[PDB]
Amino acid sequence: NSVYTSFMKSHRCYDLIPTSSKLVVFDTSLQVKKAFFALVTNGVRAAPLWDSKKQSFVGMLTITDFINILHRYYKSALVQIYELEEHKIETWREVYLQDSFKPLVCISPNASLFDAVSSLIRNKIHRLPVIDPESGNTLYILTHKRILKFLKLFITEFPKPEFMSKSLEELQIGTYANIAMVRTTTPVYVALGIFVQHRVSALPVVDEKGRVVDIYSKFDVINLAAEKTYNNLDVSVTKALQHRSHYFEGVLKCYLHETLETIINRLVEAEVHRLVVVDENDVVKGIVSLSDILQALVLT
Amino acid sequence: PAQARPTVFRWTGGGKEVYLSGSFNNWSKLPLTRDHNNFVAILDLPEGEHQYKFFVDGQWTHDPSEPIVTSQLGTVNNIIQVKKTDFEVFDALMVDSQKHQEPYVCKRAPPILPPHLLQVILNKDTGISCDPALLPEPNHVMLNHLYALSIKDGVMVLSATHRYKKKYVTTLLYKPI
Amino acid sequence: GSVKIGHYILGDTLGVGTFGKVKVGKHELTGHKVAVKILNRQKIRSLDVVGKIRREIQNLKLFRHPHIIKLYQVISTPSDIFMVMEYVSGGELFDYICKNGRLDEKESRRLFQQILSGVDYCHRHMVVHRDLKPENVLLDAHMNAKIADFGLSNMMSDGEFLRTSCGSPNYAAPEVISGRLYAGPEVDIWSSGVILYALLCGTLPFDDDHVPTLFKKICDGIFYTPQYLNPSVISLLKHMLQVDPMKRATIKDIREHEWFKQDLPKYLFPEIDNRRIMNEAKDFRKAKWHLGIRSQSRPNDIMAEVCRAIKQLDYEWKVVNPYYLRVRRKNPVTSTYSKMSLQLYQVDSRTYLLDFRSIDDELTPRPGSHTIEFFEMCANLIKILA
Ligand SMILES: Cc1ccc(Oc2nc3cc(-c4ccc(-c5ccccc5O)cc4)c(Cl)cc3[nH]2)cc1C(=O)NO
Ligand SMILES: Nc1ncnc2c1ncn2[C@@H]1O[C@H](COP(=O)(O)O)[C@@H](O)[C@H]1O
Ligand SMILES: Nc1ncnc2c1ncn2[C@@H]1O[C@H](COP(=O)(O)O)[C@@H](O)[C@H]1O
Ligand SMILES: Nc1ncnc2c1ncn2[C@@H]1O[C@H](COP(=O)(O)O)[C@@H](O)[C@H]1O
Repeated sequence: NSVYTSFMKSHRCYDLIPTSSKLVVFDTSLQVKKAFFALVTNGVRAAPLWDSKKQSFVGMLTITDFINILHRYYKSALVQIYELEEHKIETWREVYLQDSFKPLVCISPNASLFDAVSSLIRNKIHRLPVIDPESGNTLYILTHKRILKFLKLFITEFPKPEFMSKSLEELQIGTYANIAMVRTTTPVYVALGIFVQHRVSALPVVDEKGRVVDIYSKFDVINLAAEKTYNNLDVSVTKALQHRSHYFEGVLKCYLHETLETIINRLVEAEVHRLVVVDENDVVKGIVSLSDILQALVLT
Repeated sequence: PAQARPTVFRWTGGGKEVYLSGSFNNWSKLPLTRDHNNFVAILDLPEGEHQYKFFVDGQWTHDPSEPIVTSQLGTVNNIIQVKKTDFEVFDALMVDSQKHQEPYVCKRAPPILPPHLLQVILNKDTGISCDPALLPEPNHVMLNHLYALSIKDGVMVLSATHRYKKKYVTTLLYKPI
Repeated sequence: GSVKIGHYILGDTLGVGTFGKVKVGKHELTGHKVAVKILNRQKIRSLDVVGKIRREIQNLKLFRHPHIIKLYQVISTPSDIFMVMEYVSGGELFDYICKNGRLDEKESRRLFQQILSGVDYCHRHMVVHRDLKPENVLLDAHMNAKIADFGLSNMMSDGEFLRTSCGSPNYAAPEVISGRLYAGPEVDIWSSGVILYALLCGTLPFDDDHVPTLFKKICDGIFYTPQYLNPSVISLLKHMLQVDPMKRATIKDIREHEWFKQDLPKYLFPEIDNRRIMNEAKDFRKAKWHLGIRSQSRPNDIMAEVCRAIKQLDYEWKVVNPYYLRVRRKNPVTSTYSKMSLQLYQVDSRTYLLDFRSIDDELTPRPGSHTIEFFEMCANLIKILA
């Protein structure tokens, strides 16, 4: 095993579930626009989907789906997006998925965290709903951030391993090639197009020089639902990002020579899902995400 | 071990002297000590059939309220059956307890509403620095009850808090009308 | 021969319980003293408490606390059930206050801490005593409080209220003498407030020889505060003795109160692997919800209406009470049953409210979600009644 791998095999998912939490669920017959509003209303990123006909949880609705819908059916700021307004979750699931393959990926509360970290990486999803086999009820929605936050406290207790001592280039952790980025002047629609094709959680915003001046993430997109500005995707990411409430600190960055330990502290402190690796010039060399780091500690 | 099983012999009535005689003591006279109108002795008896009688102030009698047996010679004794089920507490409570309304049919004041149920867990605002999915710890009395939102845009919103072990989950369902 | 059970020789009567009598007992070898509660089996059958007795025995058996009377063993016989309990020689707190008068502030606080510690421990174990009063609080040779006589107690269930009137009028909360429903920890707290007063003043806060006057005094929440009482403890009494149960102090509130915290021993209140996991977790305009469905219409009207709508949806029901129904729906897909309770309540004179409460299933792993099936079951009915 690994030092940290032993820990993850020990603890059940129940260990992560908070004392009292809120869970939102959507009937698949629900108008898909109303659903994305609900996610905003209740302040949650994802929700399980329930089919009354099948009496089962068929799948999960996330902000990625909102991005897929916007990009597919957006035509111009002058014409409303009919499919967003008219469709139901089941209708768009049938359109989006021609294949009958994709099942709902769930985990039991008794199952260990290691098994949970595996399943997130296997299907490459960021949401794992925890379902009790006996009751049939969905208990909690597990995420990368929840899990790393848990480990971080445990990582401090255990004796410092050599991995943490080594620098990020030596460690080879993260994605250093084929980086999806956008210009300051890039339209949101084009940015959305890039989300769909690269399937990445966030796009660094770079200037003419190559330096990162900002970051545009799938989370920033949900703001379109919030302010009901989704009808106009022609605006630049820069104008769209002005709407972020938190007055902006410079983009969170890390360096190649910096230790894995240093980085995990910076990520977990800031609660952002990824870090941007850069040259002194601020030119983007790559991305380190939670999924990368957990894939390191799950295997390595 | 299972040969010693505690049995209460109680005579309800007045007397200067009360004695117990049975098969178990070879029909000797065992004096019963008194509390008010109760004379008692407690004895360990083997599982099986046992016959007994009382001697109360110079008169042989049996307890009329307890079971009796009658000999072909005309002797009238009390009889008692020692059962192993009598000596385990929960087994004996099971026997004491022994001693289909589902089909729907064609067919006072209403209890005043307990104010506990008007504490709505979702109407409670939480802090801006914490995860929005998180909630306050519920009163156990609030659990399993149904809460709802006024129907709007042809959509109904239902909610209830249920417990799983030491954890609680408040579930919201969005269903169209 | 003497009266002897489990090697203990039965002595003098200490008092009379709900069942039988409680007697002292003395070990034939060591001379150890115990308290033996005698429960006559034909008596517990007469008023059928048999299950209520079995649950009291199960619960009390597990209890281990210094300020609650311990249940050592339960011994069964053909005629009788013997409960062997710890014996404390000091007797009732009530008798103590009668003989010695009010206790000073430090002694009152010391005892009130021990008692509330016991009450809390019961509540943490989902048990409400409901008979709390100085007659039910005993004392050992060292003046440690011991809560006794759980005969009127009850276990707290999820989503359930208790209607049972209990305890002495002097120690009963306004909702209890008014016959209203209650969750029950707030009732033990009210009683504990009356006990606290008795300790400090040597008298009862609500007492009258005229019973209707006594009930009014209780529902008014008005009582006399002697000049010698610390203003600090007066505020604590005011909070514990709040008429409105929603405004009434909780055990958390009392532990935070300054008068209570003084001199407080560490052992009294609870606050390995399981503890560590909990610590980790803890370290890591708007919509307006409302309960059930309301109708300004009449109670016989709204009851008939529900039954009609239940029948329309093919559901089956039992009328357990005029205003309380148990419903069972067959699920077409899973071919299983989903049960819920309906109760009507009165919001005010002009308004009534129907309540939906899910009933936990018997079943081991089965298809679909209980919580959702519960929602769908209600949804169908609500659409009709809306
Ligand atoms: C009214 C009544 C009638 C019968 C009843 O059931 C029983 N009452 C019982 C009384 C006794 C008992 C125990 C001990 C002594 C005794 C004898 C000598 C010296 C000291 C003693 O305590 C006397 C009687 C025994 Cl061993 C078993 C008993 N079972 C209970 C009750 C009742 O509910 N009292 O509140
Ligand atoms: N637990 C899950 N089971 C099935 N599909 C999922 C699950 N989580 C996410 N998805 C889908 O995977 C895609 C990516 O979602 P995200 O996890 O937000 O990147 C979306 O189209 C979701 O509908
Ligand atoms: N902007 C990006 N360009 C290229 N790869 C990325 C980018 N963001 C994340 N990744 C990689 O995509 C995978 C999933 O990351 P995430 O979408 O952040 O969960 C990881 O291997 C990341 O290193
Ligand atoms: N590396 C970063 N630097 C600055 N802000 C970020 C970074 N990553 C995410 N954010 C912000 O965090 C929010 C979304 O976080 P997440 O969905 O966890 O990526 C958005 O407001 C982003 O602009």
